[PDB]
Amino acid sequence: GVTIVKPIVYGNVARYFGKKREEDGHTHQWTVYVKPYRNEDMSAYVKKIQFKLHESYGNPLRVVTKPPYEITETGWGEFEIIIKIFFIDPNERPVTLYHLLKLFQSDTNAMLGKKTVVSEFYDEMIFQDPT
Amino acid sequence: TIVKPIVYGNVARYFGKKREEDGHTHQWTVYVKPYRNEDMSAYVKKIQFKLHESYGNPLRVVTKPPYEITETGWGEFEIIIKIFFIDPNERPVTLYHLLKLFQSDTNAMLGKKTVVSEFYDEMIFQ
Amino acid sequence: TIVKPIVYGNVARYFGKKREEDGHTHQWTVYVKPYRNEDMSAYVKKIQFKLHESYGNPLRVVTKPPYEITETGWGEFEIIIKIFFIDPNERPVTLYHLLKLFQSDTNAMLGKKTVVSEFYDEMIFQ
Amino acid sequence: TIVKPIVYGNVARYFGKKREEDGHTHQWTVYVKPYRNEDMSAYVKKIQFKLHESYGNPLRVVTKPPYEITETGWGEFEIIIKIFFIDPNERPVTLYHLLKLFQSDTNAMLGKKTVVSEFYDEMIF
Ligand SMILES: O=C(Nc1ccc(C(=O)N2CC(c3nccs3)C2)s1)[C@@H]1CCCN1
Ligand SMILES: O=C(Nc1ccc(C(=O)N2CC(c3nccs3)C2)s1)[C@@H]1CCCN1
Ligand SMILES: O=C(Nc1ccc(C(=O)N2CC(c3nccs3)C2)s1)[C@@H]1CCCN1
Ligand SMILES: O=C(Nc1ccc(C(=O)N2CC(c3nccs3)C2)s1)[C@@H]1CCCN1
Repeated sequence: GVTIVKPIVYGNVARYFGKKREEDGHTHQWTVYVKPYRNEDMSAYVKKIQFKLHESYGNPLRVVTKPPYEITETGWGEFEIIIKIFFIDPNERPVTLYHLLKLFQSDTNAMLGKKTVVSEFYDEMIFQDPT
Repeated sequence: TIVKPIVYGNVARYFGKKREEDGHTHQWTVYVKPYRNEDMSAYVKKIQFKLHESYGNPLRVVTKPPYEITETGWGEFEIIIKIFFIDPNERPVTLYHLLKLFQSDTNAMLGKKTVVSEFYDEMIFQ
Repeated sequence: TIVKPIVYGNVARYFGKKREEDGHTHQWTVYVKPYRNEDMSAYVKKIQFKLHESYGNPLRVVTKPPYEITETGWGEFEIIIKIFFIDPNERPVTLYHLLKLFQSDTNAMLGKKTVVSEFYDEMIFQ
Repeated sequence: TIVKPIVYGNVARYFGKKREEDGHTHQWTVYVKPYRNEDMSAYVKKIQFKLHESYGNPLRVVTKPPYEITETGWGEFEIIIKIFFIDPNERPVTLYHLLKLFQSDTNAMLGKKTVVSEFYDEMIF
C-alpha cells in the first residue's frame, strides 16, 4: 500500500458592488469553490461535491457533479458553508470541510489596494492505495 | 488517458469614449490558460486565434506562454481558438469564443471596470 | 507541542497632507497572520495589541480574524503583540514590532504608495 | 513512508520604472514553503538557492525559516533549489524553477499587483 496525497484548495472569492443593490439590498457577489492545487482532473476520483448554503437561499443544498466545482451567488452578509466531497471509490469516505464565507475586505488588503477578496484554505486528501 | 483542464475567454476595458482615429471603444485580450498553474508549453506547441476578417493578419498565433492576443475594436464577434500540441500525433483542439465587450444589465455599475467572459474546458490525451 | 509559523507586521499609507485637526499624517494597520493560510482561531483565543501609552485605549484586543488593528498617527513606535491560546494552560506569545511609516530612500523610492514591514516567527504551544 | 507536501516558486513585482544604477526593473522572492502551516525546520537542515552566476554570492544558503531569497533584476532565469535534511542518511532533493517576472496582458488589465509562479511537489521519507 502507498500513501496518495491529493492537494486541494477551497474557500471563496468576493467582490463589493460599490453600494447596495436597489432590487434586493445585495452588496457582494461571491463564488465558493473547491479546486485541486495541481492542474489535474479531480473528477477522476471525486464523484460530487455539495455546498450547503444558508437556509435562506433557494435550494440551499447545492450539488456539483461536473467540474469546475464552483458556486456563484450574491448577498450582503457572511455565513458558514459546509462542503462535503464524495468520492467515486465506495471504500473512500467523504471529506467534510467548513468555510466561513468572507465578503468584507480586511483593512490590510484594502490599504494594499487588492481588488478582490480571497479567502482560500488548503487541505491534503490522503488515500491508501494498494500497490 | 490524461485530462488537462483549461479556461479560455477574454477580458475587455471600455476606453470611456470613442477613439476618433478608428472609432474603437474597447481594448480586449483573448486568452487560453490552464485552470491551475502549470507549464502548458510542455505539451502545447502553439495556439492560433482566428479573429474576424476585418483585422490585419486575422489568423494570429502565439508560440509561447502566455497564450493571449491583445487588440482594440468596436464590437463583439466570434473568435476561433485552435490549440496545437507538441506530440505530432495529438489532434488539435478547436474552441469557439464570443468576444465580450459590453457589460450585461447585471454588472452595469457593479464596480466591474474590466469585463470578463471565461469558460472551463478539458483537453483529453490518448 | 506544535510549532505554528506566523507573519506579523504592518502596512502604512501617507495621507498626502498633515491632518490639521490632530497633526496625523499616516494610517497604518498592524496584523498577525499564519505563514500558510489556516484558521488560527482554532487554537488562538485572542490577540492583544499594545499601542503607545499616548493613544486613547492603548490596549486593543481582537478575538476573531483578521487579527488586525488600524489607527492613525505621525510617528513610528514599538507595538507589543500578545497571542493568547485556547488551552488555558498556555503562556501567551509576546511579539515586538516597530511600526514602519516612512518610505526609505530606496525600499520604496520607485513611486510606491504603501509601506510594508513584516517578519516571520513561530509559535510553540500545546 | 512519510509524505511532506511543499510548494515552491517565486513572486515578482515591477518597480514602475528602470533603476538607472544597475538596470534592474523587478523585485522577486524565490521560496520553498510547506503546503500546510507546519515547521519544516524540524527535518530540514538548509535550502540552497543557486541563482545565475552573475549575482554576487550566487549560491545562497538559508539555514533557518523562512526559506526565501529576495533580490532584484531585469530578466528571468533558472534557479536550482536543493533541500538538505537533518538526518545525515537522507539524500537531498533538487528542484528546478524558472523565475517569472513579467505580467501577462490579461492580468495587467485585471489590475493584479503581483506576478506569481508557484508549483507543488512532495518530499518522501
Ligand atoms: O450575515 C449573516 N447571515 C446571512 C445569511 C444570508 C445572507 C445574505 O447575504 N443573503 C442574500 C439572501 C437573499 N436571497 C433571496 C432574497 S434575499 C440571503 S447573510 C450573519 C449573522 C451574523 C453576522 N453574519
Ligand atoms: O461587432 C460586430 N462585428 C465586428 C467585427 C470586427 C469588429 C471590430 O471591433 N473591429 C476593429 C476593426 C479593425 N481592426 C484593423 C482594421 S479594422 C474591426 S466588430 C457585430 C455585428 C453586429 C454586432 N456584432
Ligand atoms: O514617533 C515616535 N513615537 C510615537 C508615539 C505615538 C506616536 C503617534 O503617532 N501617535 C500617538 C497619537 C496621539 N494623537 C492625539 C494624542 S496622541 C498618534 S508616535 C518615535 C520616538 C522617536 C522617533 N519615533
Ligand atoms: O535574462 C536572462 N538571464 C538573466 C540572468 C540574471 C538576470 C538579472 O536580471 N540580473 C543579474 C543581475 C546583476 N546586476 C548587476 C550585476 S549582475 C540582475 S537576467 C535571459 C535571456 C532571456 C531570458 N533569460
